[PDB]
Amino acid sequence: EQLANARRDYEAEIARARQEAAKIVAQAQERAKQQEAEIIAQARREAERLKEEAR
Amino acid sequence: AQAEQERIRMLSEAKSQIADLVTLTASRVLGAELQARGHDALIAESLAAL
Repeated sequence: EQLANARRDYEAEIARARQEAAKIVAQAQERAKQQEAEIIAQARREAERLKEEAR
Repeated sequence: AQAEQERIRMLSEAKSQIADLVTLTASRVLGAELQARGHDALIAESLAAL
């Protein structure tokens, strides 16, 4: 019982740590994509502003 | 800032174009005015020191 309990606790903590790490990884990747899209969108607006100023 | 620098350069380039156009117009007009004015005394200017 003690060995099984120790093994179960070790497995549960690792699985919880792995799940949290994956969840953070997915959130960071999605957040990075969102920031890149906004930066990319801002670049297009800057180009349009530059083109209008040139005219 | 890049847009602002572009406007400054664009105005500067426009300034250079205007200066070149004015120079060409002055040259064309200067030729007309000089021909009607005559150039009899130009020789005298060639011996102020030589």
